[PDB]
Amino acid sequence: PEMVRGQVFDVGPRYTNLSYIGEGAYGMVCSAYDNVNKVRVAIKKISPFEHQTYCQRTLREIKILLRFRHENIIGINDIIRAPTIEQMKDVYIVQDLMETDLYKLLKTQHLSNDHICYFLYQILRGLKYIHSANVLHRDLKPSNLLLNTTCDLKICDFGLARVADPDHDHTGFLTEYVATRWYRAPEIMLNSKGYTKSIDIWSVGCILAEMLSNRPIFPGKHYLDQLNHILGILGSPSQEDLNCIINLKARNYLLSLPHKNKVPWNRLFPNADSKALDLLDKMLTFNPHKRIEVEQALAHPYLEQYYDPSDEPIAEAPFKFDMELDDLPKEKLKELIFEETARFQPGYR
Ligand SMILES: Nc1ncnc2c1ncn2[C@@H]1O[C@H](COP(=O)(O)OP(=O)(O)NP(=O)(O)O)[C@@H](O)[C@H]1O
Ligand SMILES: *[C@@H]1[C@@H](C(=O)OCc2ccccc2)C(=O)CC[C@]1(C)C(=O)OC
Repeated sequence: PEMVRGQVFDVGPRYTNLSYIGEGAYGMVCSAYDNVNKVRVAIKKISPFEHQTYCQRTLREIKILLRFRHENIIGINDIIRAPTIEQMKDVYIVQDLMETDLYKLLKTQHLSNDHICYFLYQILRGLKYIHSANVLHRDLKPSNLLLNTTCDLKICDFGLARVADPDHDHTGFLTEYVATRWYRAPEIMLNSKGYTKSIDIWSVGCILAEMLSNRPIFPGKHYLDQLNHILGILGSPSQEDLNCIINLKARNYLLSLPHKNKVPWNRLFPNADSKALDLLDKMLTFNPHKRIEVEQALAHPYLEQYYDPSDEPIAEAPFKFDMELDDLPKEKLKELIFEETARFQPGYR
């Protein structure tokens, strides 16, 4: 089997000519050539079966991305794994090949207002479809916004995605321990339940701010420092803001901090389009119930030159997982992953 940076990529003979792209905390991603369809592809290798939480990420990503079909959301073309469950140690997810991601782009390039506007439009267009299926992405960030040579944008990395159900869901804390928290909504760090579609809008606002300045707007080292970054710009929460914190210990924690004045957006972004800052203000609202919704954002004057609801599709029906996964042992999750990937095996019946 072909080898990339001393790592086995056992994907031949169909997929050949592998080249390292990059990696996240869980997967190593290569470009490859599909000799059957005669097209370029991306291939993500993950090795999750020794960790319950990694098994959760793999099963969630596979189940959701195989049900979604949208221009601004990455698709899964193929999945490779061993013919028996005992032999299955790695999973290879084959996707359309993109050229870069927004994290890498912002490291080398400053974006014009027209590019910012277009990227933001495509993010929200994809997010509109995700939310129309009653799904929360929960981990939006520059590194999982993929870009191609023609400036098309696709959202990827759905391992933390969940069906929205604030009143009856008990996900608890984001059991994610290796990746960045700079894009996480304040209520995530203050509460362990009741997450709504507004958490994704907060993330998009953080991404907008970073496109405006090429620097992350709230780059804390831990949740403690992270909250101080947020409050240092939004100012101390209002009385109504305090009423939306459910955890009384978290509310009493916020009450114990010194007072902080709000910083005007045009002090942070003095050269930015005023319409961009108006939309930014409505996305980075402390109170999730007052935060702008995805359809309202698409209709905001900042995005006027691209907004087109006739060409902003939605899901036919809200997505469902068909079971809860948080309490299953990793051995059971391994069986579910095997079953979910059997449709890509020869002889599936
Ligand atoms: N289809 C793709 N085409 C091109 N590059 C891709 C593709 N999928 C992923 N990448 C790159 O690979 C990186 C890692 O992918 P990702 O799906 O985020 O991996 P992960 O380890 O499972 N989760 P995370 O730690 O959140 O990044 C991305 O940030 C992109 O740079
Ligand atoms: C997109 C690309 C480009 O020229 O896009 C033109 C454009 C104008 C207005 C609105 C939207 C797009 C460019 O020059 C920068 C590279 C970029 C960002 C791209 O190729 O992404 C990888």
